[PDB]
Amino acid sequence: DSKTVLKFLITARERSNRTFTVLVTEGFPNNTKNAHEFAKKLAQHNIETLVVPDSAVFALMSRVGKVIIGTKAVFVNGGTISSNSGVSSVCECAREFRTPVFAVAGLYKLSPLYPFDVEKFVEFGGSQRILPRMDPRKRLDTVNQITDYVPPENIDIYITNVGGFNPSFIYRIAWDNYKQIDVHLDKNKA
Amino acid sequence: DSKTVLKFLITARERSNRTFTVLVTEGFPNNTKNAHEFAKKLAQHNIETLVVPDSAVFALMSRVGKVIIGTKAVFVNGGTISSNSGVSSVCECAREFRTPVFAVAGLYKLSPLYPFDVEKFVEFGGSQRILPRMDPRKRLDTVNQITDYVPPENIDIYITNVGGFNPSFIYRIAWDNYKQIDVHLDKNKA
Amino acid sequence: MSEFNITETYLRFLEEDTEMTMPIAAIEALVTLLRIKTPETAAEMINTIKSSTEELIKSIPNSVSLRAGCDIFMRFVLRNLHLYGDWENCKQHLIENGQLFVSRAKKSRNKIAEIGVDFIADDDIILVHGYSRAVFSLLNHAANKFIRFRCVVTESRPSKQGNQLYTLLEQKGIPVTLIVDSAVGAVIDKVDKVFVGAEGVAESGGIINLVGTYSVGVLAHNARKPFYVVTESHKFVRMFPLSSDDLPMAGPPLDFTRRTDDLEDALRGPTIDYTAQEYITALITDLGVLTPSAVSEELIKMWYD
Amino acid sequence: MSEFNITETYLRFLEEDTEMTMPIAAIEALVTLLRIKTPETAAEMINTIKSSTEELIKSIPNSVSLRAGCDIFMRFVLRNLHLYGDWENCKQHLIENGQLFVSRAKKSRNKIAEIGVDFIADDDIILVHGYSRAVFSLLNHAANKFIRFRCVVTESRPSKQGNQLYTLLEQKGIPVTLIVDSAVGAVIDKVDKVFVGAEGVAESGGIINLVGTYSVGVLAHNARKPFYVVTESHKFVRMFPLSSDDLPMAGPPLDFTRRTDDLEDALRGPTIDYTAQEYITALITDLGVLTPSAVSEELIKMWYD
Repeated sequence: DSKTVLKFLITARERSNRTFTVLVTEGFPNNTKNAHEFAKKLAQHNIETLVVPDSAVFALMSRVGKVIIGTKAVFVNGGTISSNSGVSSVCECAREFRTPVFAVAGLYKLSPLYPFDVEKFVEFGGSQRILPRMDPRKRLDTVNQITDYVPPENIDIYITNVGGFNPSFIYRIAWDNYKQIDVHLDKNKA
Repeated sequence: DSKTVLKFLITARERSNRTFTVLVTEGFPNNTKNAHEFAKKLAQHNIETLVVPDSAVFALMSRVGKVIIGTKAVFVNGGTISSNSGVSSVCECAREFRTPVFAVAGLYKLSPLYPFDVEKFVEFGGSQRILPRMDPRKRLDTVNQITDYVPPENIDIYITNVGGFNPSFIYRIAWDNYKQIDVHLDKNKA
Repeated sequence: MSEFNITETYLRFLEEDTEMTMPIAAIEALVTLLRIKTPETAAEMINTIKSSTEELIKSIPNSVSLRAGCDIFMRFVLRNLHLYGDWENCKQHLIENGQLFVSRAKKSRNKIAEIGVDFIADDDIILVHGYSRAVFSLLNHAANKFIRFRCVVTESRPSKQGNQLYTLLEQKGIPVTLIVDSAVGAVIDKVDKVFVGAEGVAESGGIINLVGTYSVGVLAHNARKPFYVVTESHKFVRMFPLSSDDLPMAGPPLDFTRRTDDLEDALRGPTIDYTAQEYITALITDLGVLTPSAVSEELIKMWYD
Repeated sequence: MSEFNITETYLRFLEEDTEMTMPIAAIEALVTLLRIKTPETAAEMINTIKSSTEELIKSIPNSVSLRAGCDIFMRFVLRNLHLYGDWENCKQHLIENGQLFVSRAKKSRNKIAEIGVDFIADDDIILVHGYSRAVFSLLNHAANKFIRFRCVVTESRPSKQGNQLYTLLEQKGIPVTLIVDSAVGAVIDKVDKVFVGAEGVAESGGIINLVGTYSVGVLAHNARKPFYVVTESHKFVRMFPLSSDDLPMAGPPLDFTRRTDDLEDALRGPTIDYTAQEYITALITDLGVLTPSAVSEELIKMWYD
């Protein structure tokens, strides 16, 4: 669910003629209305694609040479905040197999903040669409997650519109586009 | 320079029809009269082969999915003693990229000894064929090596004629074919 | 008329307060040097302060915080020597800048807490190492914030500093234990976050404080617990080692001599280790939260020419 | 007529020699139990020795070497109960086997050295941890072999054992220093080989001895220096933990209580850690050099049924 990776993976076949294939997992139950649309849009421009589910990505992790992340926001660590789900663990399986991890990102997606407490920057969603029983009285509690954080250690490079950058060189782009003053953007200076 | 890997990599194409290719490095200046013969014997049965040199194996280590070792002798650790050279470092680059490492070995190649001091079980050769200048009076000293040890940590599985075994399960095959008495095989019991 | 060298000015006010530390004491002594000894010429002023910094390093060499203070003083007199006031105002302009450190660096330690309280979240068991008083300046405001946490304090063999924290924040009212320094690996599987405090920052981000912060750092990496370090902005130093071995204490870290009759045998290995930039993950200064490549740039820009 | 329980037989001969250790003292006490108290019936013999092993564990629980000795004694009386002598000879046959441990396990420690001298090669700086006397039984024959090496001895906080080695092999004439236990990470880049000694071996190969052998093990792994352990064959124990936390001492390893007035604060964390099978790479027993999966098989075969 990122238009950046979609336009890039179309234009990698449209102008350049680099043929490849793209495994894609679904972030059930969020990207399962998007990953199939993603595969449809890539099969219209017919790049050899195939959909894996979430549980079957470690078996196919040894075959794949590279992952790529279309993120939502990226902090001064390079610890980004992504789309719907999946990426907190599949990027970890990428790091453990020493597989490189990309991250395309627009320059507006930056943030001069810091992940102080990481759960506060993570949007846990609703428990409706992970079990549609709606258990009345037995009522087994459950947890959903619509935001997966990655740390900068698991991630390898940042492809932005102003060049390629290390995860340990995301602070200086922020201070090239932000100041020291508006990070505690609050009139009540405590 | 192992007939085991040669017969196996011929019969993997002769009976079974699994097509692949084989990168091969030369152990200069020892396997350079053998690795080219190895490539000739594989090109006669035409399995897509290509020769890399020693220095160009880290660049091509990311592409390759697997190495294989035709060893000479293997101890009770699984720390084997190989042929001419190369394998003390390219197996390390395999371990660091989390690439699996095979080791085919006949059952007679076992040894119930232990690598007590690892240099004593390593055959350093002669300095003639690494610089043919034969420097008379300037006489820059130099070192050759005709035996590369691997530890059991860098190695992954042992393919023997009695099944596949862990590197941490090589002791029990030895005690299934040797005894406690003939490891200090010496009349002068000190 | 004092001479400002060893103890006729410097070591006197170290007995005035056991809250001021070594580098800002060095800053205070070096500014009160030329606050009085200013013989109306730009030549011998810098000779006097360079001679004073080198004899003050010559006093105690194994306390590298002193080198950090005595070299950021040189950066202060260089940038205040810049703006080019033709030395006519700078005899007054530099000295009226002057005490802005003892009005600034003295009150930096609560400015540390105002940005570092929002790290220790609810119910975080915390590991600290050594008497690093900026860590306690964070923890004091954390406990005054009424946030719920627990602390674990290591030993500081042989430098005794670990016994001070358990008699420091216990009486503040925090549930705290005192682990022994060798027991880190059996407990760091349970410790949520680990703080240390530096006695120096190298040109890449390094912890040059105590005996075993490299050991607790490499335990933090192979437990994958975040390894933060609380410091402040008078702790930058040019000294950039490459090994895990710094300048020596008096000989190598591996002695093999002979004890004569009954001399001391504990302090025979090293006492100040080094941590590479990989093991630290975020450091805290007056300049905000600061990733180690940012502290590398900040110490790479003000030290080149 | 002694009752063999606590100190009327056991703790007496611990004062006879400060060279015998705990588990073979337990073996000696348990064989001299039924060497005299043998009331001509196979029923109450085993009840007596099982009661004696459980009360002897009940005496001192936190010395798990005792559990190893008191359980290999049960393996001895089980296999000597096997071969099925109809109990008619076994009243004499078992007791004439009897003292074969105190003729066997007492002289096992030089049998350790006869196979472990060929590990410490020429000019190897050696790291040992804690007073593990089988390591010194190897090192004594190593120095008597006239081979050239150097040794480094860690602290053993809080159990004091590191001060004993520097007053043990110095007078033998070996160049040795005493590092502090927190300084491992700054020196283990230089140490060639590291030895420890176990107070127990789990069902996978584990080191259940002291405060921080897991810390020195994980330092040995991230320096990629070989981590050997010298032990002997009366140290096998059934206790197979899964965490880095064993049976407790008296409470959890993370206390958070209140010191009342001035009670002791050093021993507040754990004191016996655990090492997984990955960090050890070869262990030494009477059974030869022994990879940890081999010690797992050796402790997996004699403990099943």
